[PDB]
Amino acid sequence: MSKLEKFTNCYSLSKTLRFKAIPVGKTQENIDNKRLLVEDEKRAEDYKGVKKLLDRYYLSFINDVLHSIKLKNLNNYISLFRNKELENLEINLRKEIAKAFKGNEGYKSLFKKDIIETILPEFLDDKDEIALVNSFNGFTTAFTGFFDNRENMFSEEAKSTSIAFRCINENLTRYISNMDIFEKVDAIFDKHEVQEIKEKILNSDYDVEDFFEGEFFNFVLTQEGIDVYNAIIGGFVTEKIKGLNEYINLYNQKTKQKLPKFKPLYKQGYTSDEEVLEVFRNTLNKNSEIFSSIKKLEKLFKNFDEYSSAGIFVKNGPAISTISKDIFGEWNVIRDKWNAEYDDIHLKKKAVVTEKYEDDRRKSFKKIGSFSLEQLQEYADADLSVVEKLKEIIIQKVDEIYKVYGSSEKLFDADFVLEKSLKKNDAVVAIMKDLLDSVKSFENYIKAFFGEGKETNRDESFYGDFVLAYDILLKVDHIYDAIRNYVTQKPYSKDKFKLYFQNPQFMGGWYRATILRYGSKYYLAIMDKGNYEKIFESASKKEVDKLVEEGKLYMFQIYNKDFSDKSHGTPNLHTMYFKLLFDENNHGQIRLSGGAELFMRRASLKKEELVVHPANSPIANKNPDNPKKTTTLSYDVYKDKRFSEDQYELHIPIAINKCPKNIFKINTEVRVLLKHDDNPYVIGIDRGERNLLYIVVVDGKGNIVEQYSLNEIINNFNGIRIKTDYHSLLDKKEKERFEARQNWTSIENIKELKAGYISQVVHKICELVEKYDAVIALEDLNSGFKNSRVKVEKQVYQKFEKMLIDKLNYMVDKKSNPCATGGALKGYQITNKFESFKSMSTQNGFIFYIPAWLTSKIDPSTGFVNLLKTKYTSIADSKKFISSFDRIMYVPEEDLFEFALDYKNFSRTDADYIKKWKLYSYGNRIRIDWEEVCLTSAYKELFNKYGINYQQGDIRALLCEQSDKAFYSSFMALMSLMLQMRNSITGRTDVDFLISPVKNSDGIFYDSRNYEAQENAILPKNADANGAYNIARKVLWAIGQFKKAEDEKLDKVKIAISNKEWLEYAQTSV
Amino acid sequence: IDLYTEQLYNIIKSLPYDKRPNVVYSDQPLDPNNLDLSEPELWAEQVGECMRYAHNDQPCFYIGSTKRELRVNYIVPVIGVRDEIERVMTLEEVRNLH
RNA sequence: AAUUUCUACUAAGUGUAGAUAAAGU
Ligand SMILES: [Mg+2]
Ligand SMILES: [Mg+2]
Repeated sequence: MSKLEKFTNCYSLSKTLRFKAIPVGKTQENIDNKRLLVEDEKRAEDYKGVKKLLDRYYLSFINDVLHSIKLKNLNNYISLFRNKELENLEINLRKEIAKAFKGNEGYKSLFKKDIIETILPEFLDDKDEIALVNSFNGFTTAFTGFFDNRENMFSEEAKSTSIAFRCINENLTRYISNMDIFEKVDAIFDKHEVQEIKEKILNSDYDVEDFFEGEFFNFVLTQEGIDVYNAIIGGFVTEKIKGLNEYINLYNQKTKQKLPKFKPLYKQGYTSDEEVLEVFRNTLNKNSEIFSSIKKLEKLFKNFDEYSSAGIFVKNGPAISTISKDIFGEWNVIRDKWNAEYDDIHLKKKAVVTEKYEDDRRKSFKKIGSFSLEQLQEYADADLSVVEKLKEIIIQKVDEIYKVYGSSEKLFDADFVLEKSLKKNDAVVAIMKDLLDSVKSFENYIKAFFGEGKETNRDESFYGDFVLAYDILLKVDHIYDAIRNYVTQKPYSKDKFKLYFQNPQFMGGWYRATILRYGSKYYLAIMDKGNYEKIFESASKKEVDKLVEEGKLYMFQIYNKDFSDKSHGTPNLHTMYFKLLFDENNHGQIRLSGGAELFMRRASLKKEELVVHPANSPIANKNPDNPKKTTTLSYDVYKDKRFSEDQYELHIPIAINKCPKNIFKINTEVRVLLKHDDNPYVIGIDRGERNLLYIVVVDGKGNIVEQYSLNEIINNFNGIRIKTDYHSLLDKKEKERFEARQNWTSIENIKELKAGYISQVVHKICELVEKYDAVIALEDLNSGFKNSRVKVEKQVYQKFEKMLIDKLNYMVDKKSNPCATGGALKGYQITNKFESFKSMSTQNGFIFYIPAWLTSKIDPSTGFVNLLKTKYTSIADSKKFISSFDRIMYVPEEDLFEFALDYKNFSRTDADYIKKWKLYSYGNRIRIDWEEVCLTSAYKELFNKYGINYQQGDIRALLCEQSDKAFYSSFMALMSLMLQMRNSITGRTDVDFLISPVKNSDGIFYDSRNYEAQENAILPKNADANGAYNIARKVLWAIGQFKKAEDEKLDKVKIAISNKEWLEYAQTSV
Repeated sequence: IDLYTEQLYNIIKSLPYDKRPNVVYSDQPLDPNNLDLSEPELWAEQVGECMRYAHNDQPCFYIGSTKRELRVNYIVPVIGVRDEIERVMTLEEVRNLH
């Protein structure tokens, strides 16, 4: 009656097993004597040509349909735009565009065989490229993806890349702002002046004012319309003709007034070190478009005060935190000033600050679009001008850019020659990365001042210039990505091309392809235009080998190192799947669905580059936790031998559980089973600071069943058992990154190492789940933070959660008998399919996502948690603090100091449940540069140093009489480190204990150092065990909630445990 | 020359990876008897693997991790961590390492 | 440092342990 045993055969699943095909007999020379690998390589190289031709025809069709289109909703848009009566109308507009597209009499052909068969061989009419578009005749399937991507532009889903979104959300806004700017900036113009020459040279038929009319936007939908409009905006040679923006610049230089300039509309990998370096020299030299953008933005941001401060803006998000850090001291000052001004309106005279109130305040803030500069000036102090500080920090960033340019004069000079290859040269890559990093830091910084766009009183005099420069500056993103992806590139390559064998309908079923098998060798037989076993009518090996010798057959051997004869360990998972395709115990579980695909990868490593470990020479072993410290093999070990030859990859799809029967909802069955269960286990996983991942398995009553670090993965094999310390490997990689000139390659190596690590942790957690029938407990990554010391960051932890979901969709034990529950044929399906990184929340089958609030800095034996705010600010606040304690006395028996507080008398302490805590000065704390401090001795020292008796009792009144400014500073300092539970020496020394200042019912303070020297411990051994323990106890609370509800209201039980309920549970569970 | 680097290969091939020296790498031959620092191309990093070219059995060294693919042909051990190189070790100060 | 491929290897000597949904954009 176990839980997991009910979650087999739930739903269907699909995978592609990749193998390697080895030509058998004289198949390779029968292929080279028919040249069946040049037609297909030629087709793979002409794919890009036909892609460009199809793009050209698509562009023609787009510019055709965007002429026969006139909207009826645009005048209403312009009339109502210059907050909810407009979005319906604009989606109506985008729907109108998309209907104009999908309503043409030729849209049917755009993504089917007709556009390669009939249309494009006519639209082109060039005997050179009609050859291309006729070569792919019958091979329409080779475009299946391309079309499915080249239609998301003809749609209206308003994603950043679509024609409707471009024309409406990004173009019409600029057109309307241009209408405003033309109505405002006029009469510095004349027909005698440059207006008539503008008209004659660029339009020649109708007036120029017509392009600032409202319903004349249905002319700039076509790229040539955008071109003529942007021409009359900026200036278009036919005789260099000046445009309106430089006529404005000519006016603003005649007399001094910052008059707004128009905004132009939008328009709807490298392969050699020399190409990379010349692209760098071209785009980023000291006279490029980008350096000119930087100079323009410098002159703008240094002329930053002659623009009306009420008009500038700053977007709301990370930009606000960074701006406060750079201006108002540190991270949260703007947020707390806004919170003060929000309490002064939405908070009564009471101290009733509730988590619902705090959450609604946070939501109202996070929904604020952007902050003006006058607002951010009101939040400031006396004699602090926010625009001066912004100007000085931006000018500092620009001067730092110029300095980095001054460190790199040589990569721009024509004399420069490359000594080494780019991937092996790291002085020049250091130069390139430093330049790109400085410029992109500037780009990401000034990205803030584009404050949400949709707002009324934008100072267009500033934003004209700003967007003119920034829309040229943001090409550094693509340049950076291209150069980086070129440098962090493996010396081999995995570029392949599918082989068809003169047959469009090839291998698409079980076609001219079959999977034979003989003994323990599985073969892929492809007919062209002893005894085996067909997949079961037999054959004769003699006559099939005769066919192979003739040429009527192309027998490949499916092979990976588990089909080898020298392989003795456990096979791969997909090898077991394949071998099971043809088994008897396999009824319909893993079946052969779809058609295979025979690719072909050419040799990427030149045999002059192959590097080898010479035979009969002792090789050093890289694993420090290995007993055997060398290895001597009787043969050679080539590095990357697989990429030094041509290889016929073979992709075989399989459909697991094609005909499921135990169909139901997984979440509700999990809830029912956790309810009806009397002792459900829970695996809490947590990201530690000294441990990559930390596991704590807790039974149904809060008792720790197991707790251990996942730093080192332990591989069992042949009965032997060898461990690998991934924390040490990661520390080595981080040290290497610290040593290297540039860290583009080091970062990719670290990322891929972490991906491999989580691929090991996946198996660890699965074998933990199928041992206890447990339920996983994971941090909810949407809400929360890990303070930058946590090794596994959020990206790789998201990848870990995704990998765990994707594994638990079909959990398999490789060692188990296949037909047995948990084996490859009957794996557990205890999780739903992955959907998105945002829907990973609040449940997924056996996985519960839990907020990580108050999990590591909480006493695990009493539930205590430091909800105070013990930071020194002034004499008055500290005096009120000291006077808010119920009692502060020196207990002489224990030689301690009792601070009997009561969280009711303190602000923002509503979550607490046992509101009356009594916390002492027990133990020693490590402050931070670190220093150990014995607390009672520090208190006695401070008291005596400031002239204070303490044997009296209740020395609060004796203590709030000190007139000194530094007494309260020292006092609140060591009062802050007394409530510090998680103590850890910064310099990596593994001392991460966790002491608590309150004593439990039995009268002993929890100290992790009393449990780290133990196996079979009842309380967490360190701070990370505490984190995992609490993340598990939250799911235990949710299980109790399930037990409280009925068997129909289970589906509605909310399990996002709130701080109030969590502290109540943690403080009464004991 | 080649003999110094052949001896260096035979020595460094046997040390455990955590003991390997810090070296200055390049692809044209490096002459420790004459190698002078202060050149803005000498960066002291730590040797990784030590393998042989398959076509002519010339020793090559992977600086840092093998997965980093910074394979060089000529190294020289130094007492240094960064662009701040102190001095050049000898063919016996590298044997003293383990 | 060998791989369908990735990660860590050498793991008892042409491999070991885990993971692996490919194609297309
Ligand atoms: Mg194996
Ligand atoms: Mg490797």
